[PDB]
Amino acid sequence: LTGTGVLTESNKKFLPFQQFGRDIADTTDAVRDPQTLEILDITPCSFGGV
Amino acid sequence: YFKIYSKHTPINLVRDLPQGFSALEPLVDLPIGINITRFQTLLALHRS
Ligand SMILES: *[C@@H]1O[C@H](CO)[C@@H](O)[C@H](O)[C@H]1NC(C)=O
Repeated sequence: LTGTGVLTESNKKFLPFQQFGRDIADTTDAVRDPQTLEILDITPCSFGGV
Repeated sequence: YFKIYSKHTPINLVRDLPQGFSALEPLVDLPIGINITRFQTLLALHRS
C-alpha cells in the first residue's frame, strides 16, 4: 500500500482484526504497522492554494 | 476460505432469542478449500 502523508500517534480504538482505515473517498487514513503491531494514523501533508 | 465470525453475549433470557443488536467480529479465516453443502451440530451427552 503506497501513499504520502505524515504518520502520527492516534487515539482510534482499533479492534484486533482491524488493520487499516478508509475515508469516504476510500483513501487510506490509518494503518497498522507490521512487526510492531502499533496503529499509525495517516494525515495528508499540508497543502493549499497560492 | 471458511470465514467464521463470532460474538459472545451475556444474557439472562429463558427460552427464545433475545431482541437486540450485536455485530459479530471475525474470529478465524480457514483455507480449507472444500465443497460444503451439508452441516451437522455437535452436542454432548450427560451420563449418570
Ligand atoms: C514480526 O512480525 C510479527 C507479526 O507478523 C510479530 O508478532 C513479531 O513480534 C515481529 N517480530 C519482530 C522482531 O519485530
